Amino acid sequence: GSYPCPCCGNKTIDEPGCYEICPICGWEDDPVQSADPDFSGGANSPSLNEAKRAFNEQ
Amino acid sequence: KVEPVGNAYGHWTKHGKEFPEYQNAKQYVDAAHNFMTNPPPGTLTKTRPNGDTLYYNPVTNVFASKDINGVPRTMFKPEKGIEYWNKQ
Ligand SMILES: [Fe+2]
Repeated sequence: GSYPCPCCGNKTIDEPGCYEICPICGWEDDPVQSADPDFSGGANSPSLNEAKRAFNEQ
Repeated sequence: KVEPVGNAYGHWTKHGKEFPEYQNAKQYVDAAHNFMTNPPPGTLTKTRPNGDTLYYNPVTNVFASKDINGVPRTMFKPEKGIEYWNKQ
């Protein structure tokens, strides 16, 4: 529980890049999608940048 | 390390629609374990720096990963298919 979620930035991740699902924003911590934030269609349907944009409105 | 029952239920909520042959999170986790223990022909594998193993079968489009002790991390069907695999 002490790494930032790559989407919402809150400290919810235990092992980074190991597909944990953030309980705040729902982002699955996929390392392909954090290494390429415009890549949609990995563990998450949206890209990381799409998910951050949506979450920051929420 | 994330609590395993919550990890399994969270992944089933997120990815269950991709596996309509399964009805509950236990069947989903069983299937992920079975996939990585008895990988069907054509299942490709990679190792990550922390000892996790990754699995991907292009025929079924099923990706899964487990830690060095066999505890599953995730199982899903990437929309990008093999392109997702070739990115790692
Ligand atoms: Fe998050």
